[PDB]
Amino acid sequence: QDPFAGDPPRHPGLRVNSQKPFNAEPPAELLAERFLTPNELFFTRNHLPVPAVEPSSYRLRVDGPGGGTLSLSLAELRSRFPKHEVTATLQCAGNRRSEMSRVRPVKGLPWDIGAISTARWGGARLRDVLLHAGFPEELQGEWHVCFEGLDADPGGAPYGASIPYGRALSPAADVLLAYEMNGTELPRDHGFPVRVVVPGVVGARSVKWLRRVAVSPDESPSHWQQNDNKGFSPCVDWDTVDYRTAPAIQELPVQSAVTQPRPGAAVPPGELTVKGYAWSGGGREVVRVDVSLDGGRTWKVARLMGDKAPPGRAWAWALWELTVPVEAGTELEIVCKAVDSSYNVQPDSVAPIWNLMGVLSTAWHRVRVSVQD
Amino acid sequence: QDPFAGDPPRHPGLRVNSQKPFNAEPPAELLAERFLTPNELFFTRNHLPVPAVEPSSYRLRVDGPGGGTLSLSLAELRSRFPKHEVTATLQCAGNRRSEMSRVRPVKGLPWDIGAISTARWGGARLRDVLLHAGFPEELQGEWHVCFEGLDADPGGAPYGASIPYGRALSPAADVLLAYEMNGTELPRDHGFPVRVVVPGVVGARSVKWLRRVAVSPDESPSHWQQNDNKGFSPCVDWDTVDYRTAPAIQELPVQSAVTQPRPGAAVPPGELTVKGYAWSGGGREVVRVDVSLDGGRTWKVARLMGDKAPPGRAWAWALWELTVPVEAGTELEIVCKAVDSSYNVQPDSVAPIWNLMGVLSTAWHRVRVSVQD
Ligand SMILES: Nc1nc2c(c(=O)[nH]1)N[C@H]1C(S)=C(S)[C@@H](COP(=O)(O)O)O[C@H]1N2
Ligand SMILES: Nc1nc2c(c(=O)[nH]1)N[C@H]1C(S)=C(S)[C@@H](COP(=O)(O)O)O[C@H]1N2
Ligand SMILES: [Mo]
Ligand SMILES: [Mo]
Repeated sequence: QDPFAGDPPRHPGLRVNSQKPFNAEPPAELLAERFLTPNELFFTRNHLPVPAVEPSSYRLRVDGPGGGTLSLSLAELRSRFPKHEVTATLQCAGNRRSEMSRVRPVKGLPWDIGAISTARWGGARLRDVLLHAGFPEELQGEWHVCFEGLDADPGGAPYGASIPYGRALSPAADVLLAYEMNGTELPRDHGFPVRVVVPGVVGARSVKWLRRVAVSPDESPSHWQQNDNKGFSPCVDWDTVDYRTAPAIQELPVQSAVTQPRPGAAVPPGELTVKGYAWSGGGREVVRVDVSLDGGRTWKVARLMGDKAPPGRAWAWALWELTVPVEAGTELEIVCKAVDSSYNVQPDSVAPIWNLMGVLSTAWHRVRVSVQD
Repeated sequence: QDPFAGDPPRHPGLRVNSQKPFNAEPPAELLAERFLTPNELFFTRNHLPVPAVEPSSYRLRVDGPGGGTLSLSLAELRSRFPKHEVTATLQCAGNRRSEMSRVRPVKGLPWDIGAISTARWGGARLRDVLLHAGFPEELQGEWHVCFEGLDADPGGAPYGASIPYGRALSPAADVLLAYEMNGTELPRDHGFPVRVVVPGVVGARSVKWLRRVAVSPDESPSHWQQNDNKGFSPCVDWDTVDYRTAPAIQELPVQSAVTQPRPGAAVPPGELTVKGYAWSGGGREVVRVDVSLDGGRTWKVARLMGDKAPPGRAWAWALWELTVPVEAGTELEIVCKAVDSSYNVQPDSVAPIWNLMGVLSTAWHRVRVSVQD
């Protein structure tokens, strides 16, 4: 009996890197076509079989401050708390892992530039759910909100992750228990019926198929939170790694990639429209994207599309374009790099940011194309 | 009559880049000797003559919500609000400007690696001063707290800067109206009797010789806030610059430099202790410093000294060291790079981050030395 037999069907055009469990990204030519990634193209990252959930018997378990347990149905989650909408980009820590393997092979799913997508999410504020359970605005010291998914190891251990309590309770942090995605109910692959969405934070923490929410003095003790998605020095390998030396990724650094044109393409002479995305963690706005055609020697400023968000709440990626003249029979190396609102920047090369897990791959994206005659 | 005749005397050992107005950094061999920079060595950045202030007639003007003005004496500032202490690093946007001129000359003071220092500051919380003036915890929309110094242009325009209202009112942001520095009253060069200290934010906003605090729907309209300390694309020069296209620097990106040994030094064979500082903006902790001896090809992890701060409140730099073996008659190129709590990193080279103002210089610091026989 195959544990994945009950997995949902998917859109045919996806770049699949794993069938069981299912991991896929949209083609790069469609990735940044729209500001909001259609649900069918939104990248999918699963560690386990997809839970099959009967909507009416579903209960979200929320542990209260004193040890008691609140049990919430989907209907109650919909009706008791004012629905809030947050447009937010999820990026996997493993995004662009494949460029890291080009330096030296790494463990992990070989993501290209598409382990990132954007949706308008709708649901209960996590803040409101915790206050209803009885928690105060503020706990003394460093507390965490731990989540468990309905998906578990063969031995019983569920997918688990956590965020700091401060972020959970913050109105401005926009943390949702989402049951809607781009205006329709959550797809199975994306957490039906309920997922956490943590804006400005690595995808790992946005726990799908939510079964439990608990408040703890410690972060999630799940092996996913303890052993994955941490960043190490380039000198560290599997025989020397000590998971305690690096913190769980929460906010991600500034990131950008070229979606148009594609590597190895032949483009017509005259004008070329270069397109891509840019994004940064922690609600930090993209203030600028620089684009080079000559391998990063000279730069021009891209046009940033779409609308400004409030300060500290730039949860959604900025899409960018730049139309440039191109000469017949030349070689272009197209490079992009982004600058965020704290003026963080992307580093020149991959090797100095290499790590055994292939996470945190934010060096300049480089695309080599030729111009036709 | 010389406008600077009344300026305070300074410690003899400083690397002075401007006498009038006075701008100087501590020697690099003393810069990171102590976690807390002695007041006499703390870097000094003045745009103007230093105000001469009679303590007893000094009044801080605070505009209230409705148009009225609260006037505070130094004694009242000391007695009415509970003294709070914040250890915080100030870094000038112009820090390491000189490395940028090596690519292509820039305007600005030619700072080396020392336009940064750390002190334990003591004073009134700005939060408490604003609440006492009558302001609420929260204003609707994007509001700013504008500061003016006692120092002014020959034409009358005072040094001015601002921070967002949200940061001013936040308990955790630790914004002070400081009258103490490393346990003694504020030195004249450092803002006597009162300065703003804005932790995790560029030095520009920590307004010295404070005369006025006002709340505004707009940021400071001073030419310093509008025309300086903004970051542009490397393609921008003085004939194309449009100050409206880049935001005033608030939080700074991750930064680090080698203080020991010094460029061109001859060091003994056997063991070499490399020392430096690392720091990041926005209360983001330094989670790691990587050190290279071979120009950034291979890296080792430094020891981070000193104590952990609360999450999101790492206002003070991390000092680091690494003892390595060195072979007689070899050349070393010593490189350091830091990683912060959002996993932001420093870029490889200066040219791609070059800008006409020479600000935001955070590429890897490189120090070339030789090992004796
Ligand atoms: N229950 C559960 N939640 C989960 C995962 C999972 O395997 N199980 N994967 C996580 C990781 S690592 C990522 S990157 C995001 C991806 O979400 P998406 O599939 O909606 O893009 O979901 C996170 N939430
Ligand atoms: N009134 C006033 N405040 C000021 C300045 C100034 O010229 N006048 N310089 C600013 C800048 S650009 C910097 S980097 C810091 C430096 O503070 P320090 O001299 O205590 O290091 O002060 C800031 N506050
Ligand atoms: Mo992920
Ligand atoms: Mo400055």
